[PDB]
Amino acid sequence: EIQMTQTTSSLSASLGDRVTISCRASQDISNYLSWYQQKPDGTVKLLIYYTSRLHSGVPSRFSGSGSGIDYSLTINNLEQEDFATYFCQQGNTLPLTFGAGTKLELKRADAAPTVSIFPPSSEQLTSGGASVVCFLNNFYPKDINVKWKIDGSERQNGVLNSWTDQDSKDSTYSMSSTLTLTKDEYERHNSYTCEATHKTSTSPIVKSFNR
Amino acid sequence: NSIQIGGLFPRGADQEYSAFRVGMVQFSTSEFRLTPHIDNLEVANSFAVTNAFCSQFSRGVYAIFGFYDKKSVNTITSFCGTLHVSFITPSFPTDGTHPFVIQMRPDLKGALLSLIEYYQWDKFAYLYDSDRGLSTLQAVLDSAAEKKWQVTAINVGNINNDKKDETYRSLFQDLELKKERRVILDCERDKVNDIVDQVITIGKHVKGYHYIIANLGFTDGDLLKIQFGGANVSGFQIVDYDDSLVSKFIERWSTLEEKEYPGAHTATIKYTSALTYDAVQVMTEAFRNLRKQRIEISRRGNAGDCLANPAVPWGQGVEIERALKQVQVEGLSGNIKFDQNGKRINYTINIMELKTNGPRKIGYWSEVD
Amino acid sequence: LLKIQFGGANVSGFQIVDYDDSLVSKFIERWSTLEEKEYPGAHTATIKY
Amino acid sequence: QAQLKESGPGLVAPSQSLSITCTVSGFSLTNYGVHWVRQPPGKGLEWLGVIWAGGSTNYNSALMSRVSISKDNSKSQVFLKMNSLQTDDTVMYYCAREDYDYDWHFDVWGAGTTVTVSSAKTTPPSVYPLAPGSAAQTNSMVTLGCLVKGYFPEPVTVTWNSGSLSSGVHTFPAVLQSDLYTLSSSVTVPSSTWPSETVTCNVAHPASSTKVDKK
Amino acid sequence: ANFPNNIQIGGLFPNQQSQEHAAFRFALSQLTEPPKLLPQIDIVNISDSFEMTYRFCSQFSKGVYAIFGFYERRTVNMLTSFCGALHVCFITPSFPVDTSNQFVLQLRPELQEALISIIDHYKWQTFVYIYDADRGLSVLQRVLDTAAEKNWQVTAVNILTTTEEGYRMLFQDLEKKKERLVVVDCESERLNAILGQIVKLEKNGIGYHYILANLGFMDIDLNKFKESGANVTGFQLVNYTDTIPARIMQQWRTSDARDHTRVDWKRPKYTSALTYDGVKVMAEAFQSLRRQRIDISRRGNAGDCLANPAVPWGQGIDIQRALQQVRFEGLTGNVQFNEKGRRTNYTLHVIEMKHDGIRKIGYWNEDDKFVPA
Ligand SMILES: *[C@@H]1O[C@H](CO)[C@@H](O[C@@H]2O[C@H](CO)[C@@H](O)[C@H](O)[C@H]2NC(C)=O)[C@H](O)[C@H]1NC(C)=O
Ligand SMILES: *[C@@H]1O[C@H](CO)[C@@H](O[C@@H]2O[C@H](CO)[C@@H](O)[C@H](O)[C@H]2NC(C)=O)[C@H](O)[C@H]1NC(C)=O
Ligand SMILES: *[C@@H]1O[C@H](CO)[C@@H](O[C@@H]2O[C@H](CO)[C@@H](O)[C@H](O)[C@H]2NC(C)=O)[C@H](O)[C@H]1NC(C)=O
Ligand SMILES: *[C@@H]1O[C@H](CO)[C@@H](O)[C@H](O)[C@H]1NC(C)=O
Ligand SMILES: *[C@@H]1O[C@H](CO)[C@@H](O)[C@H](O)[C@H]1NC(C)=O
Ligand SMILES: *[C@@H]1O[C@H](CO)[C@@H](O)[C@H](O)[C@H]1NC(C)=O
Repeated sequence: EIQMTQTTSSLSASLGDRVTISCRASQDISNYLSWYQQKPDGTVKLLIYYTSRLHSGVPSRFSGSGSGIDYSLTINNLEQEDFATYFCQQGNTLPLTFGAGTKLELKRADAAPTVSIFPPSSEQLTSGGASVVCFLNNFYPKDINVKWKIDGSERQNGVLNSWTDQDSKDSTYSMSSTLTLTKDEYERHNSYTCEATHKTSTSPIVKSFNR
Repeated sequence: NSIQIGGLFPRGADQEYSAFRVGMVQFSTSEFRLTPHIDNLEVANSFAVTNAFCSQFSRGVYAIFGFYDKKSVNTITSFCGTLHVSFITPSFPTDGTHPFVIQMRPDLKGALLSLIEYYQWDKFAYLYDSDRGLSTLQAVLDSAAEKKWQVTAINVGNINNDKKDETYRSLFQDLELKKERRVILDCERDKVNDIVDQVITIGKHVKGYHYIIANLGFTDGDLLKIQFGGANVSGFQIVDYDDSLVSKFIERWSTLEEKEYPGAHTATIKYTSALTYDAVQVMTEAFRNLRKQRIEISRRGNAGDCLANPAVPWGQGVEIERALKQVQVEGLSGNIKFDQNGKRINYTINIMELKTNGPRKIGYWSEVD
Repeated sequence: LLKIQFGGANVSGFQIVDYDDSLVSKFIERWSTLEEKEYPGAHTATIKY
Repeated sequence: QAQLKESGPGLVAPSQSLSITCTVSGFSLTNYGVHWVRQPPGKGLEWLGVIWAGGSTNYNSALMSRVSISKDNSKSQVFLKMNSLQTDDTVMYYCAREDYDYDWHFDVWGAGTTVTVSSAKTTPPSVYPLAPGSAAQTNSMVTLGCLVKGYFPEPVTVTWNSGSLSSGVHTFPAVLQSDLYTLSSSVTVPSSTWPSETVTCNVAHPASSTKVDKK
Repeated sequence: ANFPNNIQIGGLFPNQQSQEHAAFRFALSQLTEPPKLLPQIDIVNISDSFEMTYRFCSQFSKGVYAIFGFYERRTVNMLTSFCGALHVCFITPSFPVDTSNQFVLQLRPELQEALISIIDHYKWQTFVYIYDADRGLSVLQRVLDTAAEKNWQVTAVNILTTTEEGYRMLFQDLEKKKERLVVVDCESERLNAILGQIVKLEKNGIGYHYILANLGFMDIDLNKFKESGANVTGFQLVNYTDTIPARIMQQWRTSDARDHTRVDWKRPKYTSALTYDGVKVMAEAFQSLRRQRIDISRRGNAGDCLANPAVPWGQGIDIQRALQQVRFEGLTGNVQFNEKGRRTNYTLHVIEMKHDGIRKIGYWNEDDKFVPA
């Protein structure tokens, strides 16, 4: 079947620009494509019909072109509401397998993530568990690596860094990585460091956490 | 599965296009998924029509749906019969026999002659058009010469819109010399309105006249100004609103929004759109029967150019031609059945008369009786 | 009256202004030239009584 | 105008069926078709099934032995019953209808409902406080913490100070960790309001109905 | 320079040996003044629209400036549309159609006005109409309109539709009346095939008057009409008794004497004269274009036929304007074209034959309706 795959994984730009998201194809689709936008809440809407027309109700700035096996949609001027995802669906041969699609967002300055480590609470430490949470807030862009180290040994198992979406006002993201381990692991350790490397700085910001 | 077809529509076919899309939405089947390529292009000329035909054939389509006029019919018929590409059309039937052409509009000469013989007319006028062919005029002339009638033909097609006031009045005054009151109108849904307006202006709709609208759609044109005049007229109707399926389609048709589907908020419906819906149904049934026949009708998309010489057609062409000729399913116009040539057979044409309260049915016509 | 003059039945009506008169003709000439945006109902060859 | 509202259970154990109903509102159910497409979390939405208006269905070659859609012209609802649910079925499903605009463009698209296929039981949410260390004034917006770990099923309702002191709260999205949702919150409370303000993490378990508030 | 010595000319003919290809070759053989015309003759079925379109597109891609060839009722709409959309002239000696663009040059004059004038002069009020469904479709409407205006009694009958039984039926129907007034307008071969059957009905000759609307009245086999009480009156366009026609006759006679011609020339028709006149028109137009210092060339190297969108040709407009303003005394008389592209400023000599008497009634023209002699 025609497995439409999007080339650009995630592209972002500032307001007043003209982005161009591409969409490849496994075989000939006879220009029977559609570029539908999907907001972050879940509501979707069709914006491109037959890869050359615009649906009724879509903005006049959105447009597209391309024929054969490689198509692409180009917007006129980016805005605040236009910063969302854009999926592609090829309904030439059943079953119609939709594409992955990229995600458009606003660009900001290269800021370093504000690392802030903290130890566990009283009832949490008395239960047998210890989570070394290091909320690396104000991270721009999302390209930021982390490397935990407890008692000099680099911690790699037991940490889940679930990054958050970009802030609509601060134009940055925040992370949350907690070195989940047993009480005996935190007892043997003296000072657990949380080294986080971002794109704004070359040196990793280590945040120690003494017992 | 995917079946690529072709779609040709002239400038101003918004209602026909909306009916085509509605029929494509309604007739959905898991056996195959159609993928038409609609190309809006005026069928008045021939160069653009040939260009559109070649563009639709370069993709490697199986069936082609499109209209044609009295001028661009020969080239379309030849290109269809040469490349063995099937063709479906609701326009006027061609002259003689023509392979790979599946028409949808039944013949009207037989019903017209039957109505004339039933009304027992001796001398009358005949106002025809040059866009629906010259076959019906020749048939009427032959019937008049065989039955010793006093007929007269006036070409109202070359009448320009600038001198419409003088030309129509002058021809009506000239017709008044022979003291002829019976007039037969044979035009499309546009010229009949102008003729009715001219008759209303000159005051000839008074009781004592009888008009005959030679077309498949009688309720299509405006009739709110003739039924109050007093001159009883008669017309031909192909679709009957008393049927359950037609009434359900009309109920599900008026509720459609006009912004998306243009020409939807209307009680009546054009006969061309109904024939297009029936043609979509026929194509769907033929594709389903072909898929159920366990035949490998799928071919490669390497057809190339249309003007290739020598052109070697494929057996799938005659296969789908036989499949389309061997179909029989109900529809808006009633029972659908084709002969070996492609013309419609076993059809029921309803004759309608305009009364004070509105149009009333007086009978039906057929090919057997 | 374009729908009655071609009907066949003659009608008769009274008139108060004489368009063939010199003063009325001059007034019509200086009146039909006025734009419809400023003065509504100006591009009319006839005029109400 | 047309619309499409999908209904689901939200939570279902493993080795069970996944039935979802979509009431067709604004259009007919016996005239136009209806399709069901499953959208994975953070991936491309794949077509699961399509119930044509003629009565037949077009099941994809991915889960043809596990998905089966049924039509109901009376209630105008297309029941999407997905049997033999796998462990990775914690995604959202949304149904839509086709159209005809010279191309197969699905115009009428519903909002869709989410589902969390997990065989684990319900667990009360346990919130833990993670302050910034000392009780001094670090900045104008003191970044607080709420380690709401051990919540089942994901996710829970965690609010800082019951919504009162939530200005600049950079709460991260919760994640699953051994059948437990370890929610992470960080409220930006003031400096002088520490600890004058009661920043209570009212961890309200949605699947367990356990509302635990901890400051 | 302005016009090269090598000029391509496309030729479309339904068959090789039809006495028209030889006339075309003889007309091109006499042209010795530059620009020299190089003929590209192609045999194609004039009834098949696909083959006609293929040949037209091939000639357009080959780089031909002006195309010459006939057509039929089937291929009457595609050729004019292609010529109006590609800005390419087309000289056609066949029957003229009412719906024609300004790029086609219908050499055959109009025969409806002359026929109406002859009917008005003969004081006819009730007569049967005999026509064919091949080319008799434009004059029938005008005849019906004239009958409706002047209160006539016409009864049109088709040749292809009426069989032998239908022929006998209509003949006995016209015989039921006192005066038998029949008018016919068909091709030369079709009129000969009809005369092969009408001779057994006109044996008595009780009030029979025929009006053959054919320009080749002299080429008809009048033996079937002889020894019968029937009156014939057919139009004539070519006059072999004048000075220039007799000079061209002697010229082709000596040309056939010095070297044998492919096809014989005895009993010449009017299609050969029309082809000669068209070749002379093309030669005069090309000479006028060359002498006026106007550059002519292909705007695009190997221009495609089905190129989207269509590429116009201003040089085609210039060629049309040159071919429209030509004027000389050809073989069929004076040659002159109007803005519509049809032929004007011509003379039609009506000839009535009775008792082996070749009596010339007069001549026809555009300004005057009819003048006797
Ligand atoms: C309908 O119009 C026709 C046209 O005059 C008329 O019907 C004729 O009806 C009368 C009365 O039954 C018959 O005697 C004639 O034979 C009919 N045909 C004609 C006159 O050609 C009549 O004016 C109208 N009404 C009816 C009921 O026919
Ligand atoms: C030129 O083309 C025409 C059009 O196809 C040919 O006419 C046909 O004649 C054959 C022979 O019986 C019939 O089977 C077709 O049905 C005819 N076509 C139509 C449209 O009726 C004609 O034969 C061709 N000329 C030559 C010499 O082959
Ligand atoms: C054709 O047009 C020309 C003028 O436009 C006229 O005929 C000419 O005939 C006269 C008589 O000998 C001569 O001056 C020339 O032979 C022609 N003139 C030109 C300028 O070529 C006449 O008006 C029309 N009819 C005929 C029969 O010539
Ligand atoms: C015509 O169609 C009707 C529809 O019911 C059918 O009963 C009848 O047999 C058909 N007749 C022919 C000759 O096909
Ligand atoms: C035929 O012509 C002759 C002489 O020209 C004439 O006497 C005769 O009346 C004509 N016949 C008819 C039927 O007009
Ligand atoms: C045409 O030919 C006839 C037959 O000889 C002749 O009488 C007549 O004069 C010729 N016409 C002209 C204009 O010379």
